[PDB]
Amino acid sequence: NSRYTHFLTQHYDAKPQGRDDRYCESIMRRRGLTSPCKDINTFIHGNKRSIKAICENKNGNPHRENLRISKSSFQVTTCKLHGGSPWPPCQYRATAGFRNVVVACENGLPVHLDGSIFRRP
Repeated sequence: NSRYTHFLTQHYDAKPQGRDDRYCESIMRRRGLTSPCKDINTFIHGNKRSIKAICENKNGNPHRENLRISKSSFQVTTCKLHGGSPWPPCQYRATAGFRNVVVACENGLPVHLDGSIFRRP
């Protein structure tokens, strides 16, 4: 459904190239997260099959109040907004990582990504 589809749009990029600052600034614009500029957004890479499986016990475990945490690790890239304005141009700093992720599932589909685990304040 629509929520799973939207999840894939702001949080999934199967095969990115260099996961650098330029990559971030480009995929953020591409996925329309630049008006206003999202403060931080993480993309998961890899195959969708593994992401959907986090909703089942095959690749996930219950987490906190109503989330699921993946068993396998995923390659990810977090784009963090740099600068004092929430309006384009949006400059982003990229951080490539590799760990498990936390999502919320709806009818067996990931519909939300808990991005808190990617922001080290």
